[PDB]
Amino acid sequence: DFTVASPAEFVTRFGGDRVIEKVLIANNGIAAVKCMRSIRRWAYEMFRNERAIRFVVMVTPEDLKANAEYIKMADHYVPVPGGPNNNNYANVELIVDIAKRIPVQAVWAGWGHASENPKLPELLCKNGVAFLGPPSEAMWALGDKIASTVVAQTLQVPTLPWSGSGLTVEWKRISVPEDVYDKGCVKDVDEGLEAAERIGFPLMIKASEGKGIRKAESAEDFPILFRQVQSEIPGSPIFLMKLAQHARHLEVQILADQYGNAVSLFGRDCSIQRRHQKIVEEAPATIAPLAIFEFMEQCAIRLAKTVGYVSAGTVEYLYSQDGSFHFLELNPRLQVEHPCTEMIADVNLPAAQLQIAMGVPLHRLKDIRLLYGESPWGVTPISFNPPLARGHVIAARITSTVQELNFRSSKNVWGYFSVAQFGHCFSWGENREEAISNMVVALKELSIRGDFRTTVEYLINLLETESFQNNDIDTGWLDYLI
Ligand SMILES: COc1ccccc1[C@H](Cn1c(=O)n(C(C)(C)C(N)=O)c(=O)c2c(C)c(-c3ncco3)sc21)OC1CCOCC1
Repeated sequence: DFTVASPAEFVTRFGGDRVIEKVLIANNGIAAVKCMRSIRRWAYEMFRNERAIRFVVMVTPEDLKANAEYIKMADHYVPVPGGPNNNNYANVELIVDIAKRIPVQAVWAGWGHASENPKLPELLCKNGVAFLGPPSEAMWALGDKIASTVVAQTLQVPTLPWSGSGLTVEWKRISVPEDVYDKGCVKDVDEGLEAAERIGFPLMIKASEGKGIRKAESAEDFPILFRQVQSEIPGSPIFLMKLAQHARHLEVQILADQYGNAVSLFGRDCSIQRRHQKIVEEAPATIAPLAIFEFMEQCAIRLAKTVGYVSAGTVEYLYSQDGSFHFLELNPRLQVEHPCTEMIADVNLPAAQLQIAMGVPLHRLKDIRLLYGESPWGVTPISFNPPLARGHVIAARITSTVQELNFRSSKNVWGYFSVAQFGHCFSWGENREEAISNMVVALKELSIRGDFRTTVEYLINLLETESFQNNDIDTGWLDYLI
């Protein structure tokens, strides 16, 4: 075998280009915790030293007074101002400044806050600090819903009917010229109603700079709701997109390195949604048959490659019961539900992020090699007979600084909830059915505490409906998610 005792040694062994010893976590709560546990576990496996990578957390006074756990957990911490996100966690200039001063070699922002802000990887890059996420050029291309959909369309990925249906760019960096935006947008209600005629109702009237989304059911209530999206986000171009019909939101999980290699990691399915929120996510997305899902994975990989994506991102689609599907978006970050994917794929995602930020290519990540059925520490490249998902995972959102829930019911279920009082439970079974029933048994146990009873019993029932056991897709028009 081989031995590495420090991050600098690891980089030499695994053909990387930047040594990361210390990471600044630009988040709190469960995200901070997850980042540290996932990376520490990989540190132990690799270096036999769980502290081989050090962590620095930012800490608001709210969190310091409370003695939130992530503080104790971290190697060193930096007090930051209280208030709303612009001060502290979503303040790019503050993040960079703290990163430069420590110093750290990279930043992980997770999800929330500043994770989607391209200024973050731009300002880090200029200051020579790594980002655990995609670079700003990729983040910009996906920043505008207009540029994003027409990029998708030029790769011949299916999209829903909309104001810029059929628009295309000539296809090293992909750009979308004024001409295309002008035809993809609607300037005013007149043009909106003309556009609405090619698309049909109901549609979303939506502002590409922003949240700022309205649902319109007819030509008669369009003008008011348009004037409303306009006045909500001033200066934004707006476009229109039709709703899907008998559909679910689903996601391909992509992982890319810094050399143009990208891999799909199965996907996720949102089987229950309410008021624009993900109540139940599943992995893999069994609702979609393989032949069709593999094509959605090929589409996401194409998209990821052409915008020059790095790190872990998700490609969101809409899937109809009649097998049709449509690109919606590339979310340029980890999501809170990512453990679903880790579990079924045996990929430690934040440790994959860390290694990729060190310039390690995909075929040198042990987890990826094993997934693709290769030796754990070989060096030969791999072309991304597909790997099989390992079992099935239900994740459920639970409701009414962080409390953990290790369930007595099963080693296969775990959850958490946070005061500033919502969270998730994650359940693994050998198949969908075992995963559901593990979940139910765990929630029955949750529902013993007075704080969760009312809300969890509601959830238990939801998981026990024939429509859920059968994985039926709701009829009618599909609402958007946040
Ligand atoms: C029974 O645990 C399951 C079941 C189904 C799916 C996922 C899990 C678990 C849930 N989970 C945890 O078990 N743990 C503990 C520490 C108990 C752990 N490290 O085993 C977690 O910390 C944890 C955390 C911090 C999770 C999380 N943080 C943010 C979102 O999810 S999910 C999760 O995710 C796996 C954790 C090990 O690495 C691969 C993911």
